[PDB]
Amino acid sequence: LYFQGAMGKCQEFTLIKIYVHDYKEFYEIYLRNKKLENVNENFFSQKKIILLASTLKPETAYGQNYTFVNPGEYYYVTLGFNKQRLHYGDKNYVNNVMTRDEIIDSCENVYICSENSLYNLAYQGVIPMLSKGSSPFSDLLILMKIKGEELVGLRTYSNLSEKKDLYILPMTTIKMNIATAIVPCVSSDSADDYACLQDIRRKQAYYCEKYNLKDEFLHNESFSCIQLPDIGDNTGKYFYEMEKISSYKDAKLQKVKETLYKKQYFEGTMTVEPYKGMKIYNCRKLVKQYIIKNNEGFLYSE
Repeated sequence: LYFQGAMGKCQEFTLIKIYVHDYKEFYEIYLRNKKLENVNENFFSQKKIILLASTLKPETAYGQNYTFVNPGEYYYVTLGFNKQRLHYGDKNYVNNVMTRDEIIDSCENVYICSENSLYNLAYQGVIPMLSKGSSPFSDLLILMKIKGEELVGLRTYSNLSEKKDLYILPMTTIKMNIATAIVPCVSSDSADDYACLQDIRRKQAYYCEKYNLKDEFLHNESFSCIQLPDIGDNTGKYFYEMEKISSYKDAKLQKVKETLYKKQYFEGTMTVEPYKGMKIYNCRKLVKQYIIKNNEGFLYSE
């Protein structure tokens, strides 16, 4: 199993907070998908609504121009904490067992993420577990369950990106059994991200009828965070062209990504301050320290 060209098995993921810009645009989606009580407009106004995006390349987050979900598959909406809460108590694992009401008080953030991640997130203290004190079995508080389709086109930002008008775009090759299954799009420094964007632009028309997207939302710049020795920056682009990729489904792409991930990791250098000219492995660590220190994300293992 691979993620962004690397073996998923081996590393910590970095989860980055991708904020919804307008809670009403999210609330609309909630009302429509309710059809298929105190969870009001007023509830979503008092909470930050966050997609937990997963990445093994947090050094490229400056270059985030979109955010990818799988449109065919289901995502889960829950309540969790702003910083990891490491209550142990009676148990050896982390467990913030709360009632429906206690959860609604203590959780300032509405998180959106894959089914795969939930129990992992709960055991790493990011979300509470639900209880009425009458079952030994675990439970989570799920506000809703929606297909990634429904999220597409939502205006979103991160606090690490250069630009703040990032949109949710559809990627069908996202794997629902790898971390949160929401991934930053960085089309400058990822061949897979560049290829997905090209397809979507190449079919402006199709994607705009099927989803809630507009032509004008589909041309955001992605600042290129990584240089290679003789290639220069914009490596996502350069390897897409040199390996004649025609589609983000091209079966050939899986190995391009792997070749790119490694070449960046050992031979690449950083293009942004305060990391200019640094090696990826040194910068990556600094960015994760920054992300954790400012509560813009979480460390995540599964």
